[PDB]
Amino acid sequence: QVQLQESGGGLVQAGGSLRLSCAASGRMFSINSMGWYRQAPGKERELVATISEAGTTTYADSVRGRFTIARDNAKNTVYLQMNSLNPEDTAVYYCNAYIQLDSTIWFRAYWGQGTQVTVSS
Amino acid sequence: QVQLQESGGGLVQAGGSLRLSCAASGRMFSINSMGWYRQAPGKERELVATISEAGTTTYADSVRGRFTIARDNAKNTVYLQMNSLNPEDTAVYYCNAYIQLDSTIWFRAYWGQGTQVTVSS
Amino acid sequence: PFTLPNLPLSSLSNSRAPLPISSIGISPDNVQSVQFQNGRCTLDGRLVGTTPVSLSHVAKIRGTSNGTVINLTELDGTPFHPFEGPAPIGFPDLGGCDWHINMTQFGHSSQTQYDVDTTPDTFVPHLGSIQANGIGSGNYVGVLSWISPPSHPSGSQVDLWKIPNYGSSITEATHLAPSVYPPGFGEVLVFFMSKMPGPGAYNLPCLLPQEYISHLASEQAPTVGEAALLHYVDPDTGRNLGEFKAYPDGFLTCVPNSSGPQQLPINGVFVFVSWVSRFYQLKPV
Amino acid sequence: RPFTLPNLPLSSLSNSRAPLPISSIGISPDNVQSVQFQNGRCTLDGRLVGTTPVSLSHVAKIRGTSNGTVINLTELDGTPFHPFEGPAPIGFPDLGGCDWHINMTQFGHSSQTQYDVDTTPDTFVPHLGSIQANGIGSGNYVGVLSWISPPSHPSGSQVDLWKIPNYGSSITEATHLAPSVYPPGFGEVLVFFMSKMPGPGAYNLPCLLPQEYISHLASEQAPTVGEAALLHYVDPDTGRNLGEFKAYPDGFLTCVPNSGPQQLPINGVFVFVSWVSRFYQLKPV
Repeated sequence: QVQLQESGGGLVQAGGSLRLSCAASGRMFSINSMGWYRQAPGKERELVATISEAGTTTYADSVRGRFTIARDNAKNTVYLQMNSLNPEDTAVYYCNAYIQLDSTIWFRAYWGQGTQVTVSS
Repeated sequence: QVQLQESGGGLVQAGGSLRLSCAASGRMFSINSMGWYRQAPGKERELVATISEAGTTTYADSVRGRFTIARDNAKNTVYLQMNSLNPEDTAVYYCNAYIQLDSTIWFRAYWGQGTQVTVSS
Repeated sequence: PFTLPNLPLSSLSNSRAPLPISSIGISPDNVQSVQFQNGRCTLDGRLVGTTPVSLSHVAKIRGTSNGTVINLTELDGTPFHPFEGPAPIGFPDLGGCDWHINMTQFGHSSQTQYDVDTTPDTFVPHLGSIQANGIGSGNYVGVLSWISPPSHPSGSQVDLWKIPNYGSSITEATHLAPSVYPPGFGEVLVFFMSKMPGPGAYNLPCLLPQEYISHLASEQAPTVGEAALLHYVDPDTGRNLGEFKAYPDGFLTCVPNSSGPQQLPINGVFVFVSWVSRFYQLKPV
Repeated sequence: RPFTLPNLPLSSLSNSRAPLPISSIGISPDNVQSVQFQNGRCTLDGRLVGTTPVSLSHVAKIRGTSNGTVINLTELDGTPFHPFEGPAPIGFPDLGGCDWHINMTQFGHSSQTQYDVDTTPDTFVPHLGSIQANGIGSGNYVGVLSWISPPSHPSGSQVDLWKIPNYGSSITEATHLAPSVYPPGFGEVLVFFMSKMPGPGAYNLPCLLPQEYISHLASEQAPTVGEAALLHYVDPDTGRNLGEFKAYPDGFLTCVPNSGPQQLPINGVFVFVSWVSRFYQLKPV
């Protein structure tokens, strides 16, 4: 089965930094873009950063400059470095990947269990 | 062939009267509503009066009281009696009928050749 | 040898619109003959009217609009030749209602609802032209999506037992497929019904399921008789649920017994028994 | 019961993955080996596979109840859908590598609504009977595929109709798909029946069997007394054999290209010649 395992996250003071990682495992045929999403209680899930198989990146306007997304294509692992954090960055972060199960089937979006990020003030 | 032939019309001084008739001929199965429409220069074709097979009447607000629509079902002829004509009544008048060609077929709208009515000034 | 498809009616389609068959019915008392132009095929596989072989052509239109008129062609884009038929193959034949056709394009995005009144003088499908009624210029393909009460005559109820007037002052001018009449002696026409979307309990009748038509056109069986005696068989048990007659022109009849053909189950199969005379008297269902 | 194929020209038949007429014969690109279409799957003895329906009036359709957020699907006749007996309800669209635009109508209500379907999100779980409403208001609907567009995800990907969608699982076997079809090799390649699909592009929808072939096979139920059926693609006007073909029991056609099958005319008829071994070597087309 397809599995996404996240590491990192936690508590940090305002202005500090945190790093997130998420590894993709399981039987699959192809993997496209991987990325990070976040959702605070009472709000909807929003995009944080995306990285393609080639390395083309997309960032949310609220995190441009502060966040940095990286990817190890050989290990199917996506990395997120968050700098200059504010208390409004407090949410549950989810890694995401579009994976092709077989040559005959189209892609599907898969999600990780979610990592809590708490920024104090 | 189904044909609608109009008679009447012509020139008349303002305040005078004219009568229009419309005869329906040809092989047909049924005739629903019959009516009169007109088109003045610079305008679109507009409803004047309609009469059903039962005898229910509809009149345009602009002719209520002055015009009268009648029908002799036995002759498939609809009549329009125009009284108290004014210069706004100057138009080309058209007879209209929804006719069933056969028992199995739905209605179709048929028109007469058009009769000119001119009110002097 | 003559055969009918060994398939339950509940799994087949209507021949006047791409809709599944949901019931067997008979016409109301006030409906004698019918002149459907779609769903017409002889027992030896000759298509009549505007009937196509496949359901992918049923209740569809194709043409080029210029903002005011839609000039029709055949569904494959070849020109429609008038006086060879009442309309291009597959053209809708639903009278007594307003048409709402979903139009799409090859090479372009989006879909557009095309609202068709079949009574105005603009509606002349037999000459290859129908009013655009707001559809912008371009080439389109459309399929009937839903129906509504006819706009004219105002207040008239939906009547799907009729075909529209294809644009003529003389019936013979449109070269329609001939009407179908009940043979008499208690025999009534059998219709295959489908539920049609729209603001009402619309039931679309047809004379033959579309799968019957492609089967007959494929088999081309010599009509070695004047009428085909059929059995409506429950496929699970095999019990005969009623005697039916299929006439060479391509329609089914029966003799109803309140309890009749409309109360018959829809998961049955019509089976050819033997060739009989046109006057063979059926046992009531 | 002797095996037969419909005596109808291909140009008069329909696609089995959408209600579209067949416009060409083709082969897959070099980079396309196997295909796993869930619609248009029937064995030579008339056993339907995947989500394939008997009639085209069920092809590429959906039915369910929306609550504003999800559409709970049923079977097209309104009966409940039971998960884990197949990847989706019978007739559900199987077009991967694109975004779906489905025309939704209702029984008893007016108007039609375009339903925009992304087949990649976690909400898209047709094998469990639930797909995202994506703005469709609460109510009961019946929908049919109207046109397609490039898939939203992966962003920028080109339309690829050689694929089926993921029916909502992390494990391939969990959705109980119809098994993949592979080219047999040794010069034999799979034969596909193509149709033009509306949308902003030159979309060609391939399928393994015309829908009329499927209803014919399901009706005939002819015993597959061989490992392969040798066919001739015959010009009905001339009677001339235009090429040798093999039909395998699982329900697909192959041939040996010479340039090849894509240059063959579409007005021909496939005729069964005899039962042959799976190792019968065909003459190049």
